[PDB]
Amino acid sequence: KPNAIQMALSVCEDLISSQVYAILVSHPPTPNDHFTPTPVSYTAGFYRI
Amino acid sequence: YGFLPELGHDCRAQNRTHRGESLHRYFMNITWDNRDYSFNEDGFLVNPSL
Repeated sequence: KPNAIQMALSVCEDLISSQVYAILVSHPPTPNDHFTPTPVSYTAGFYRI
Repeated sequence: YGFLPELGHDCRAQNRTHRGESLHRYFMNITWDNRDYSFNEDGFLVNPSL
C-alpha cells in the first residue's frame, strides 16, 4: 500500500492468515529507502515468521 | 514557544518523520523525587540509581 501504517496491518490480515512459512519482500518501485521492509520485519518477527 | 505545537499525529492520514529528531533534546534535564531522570541521545538513562 502507498502509506506506511496500513502496510503493517495488511500483512497479518492477508498473509499470516493463510498459514505462511516464509515471507518474500521486494523494494517498492518508487525511489524511497527502507519503506516496505520495516513494517514486514516488525510484524512477522513478532511470531518469528 | 509558549503554546502547544501539535504535529500531524493522525496515523491514518499522512506520515512525518523529519521533525522527530528535534524531540530528544528536550529530555536532557528531567529531575524528580530527588532523583535524576536525564535521558541520553540513544534513549535510555545515563546516570541511574541501580
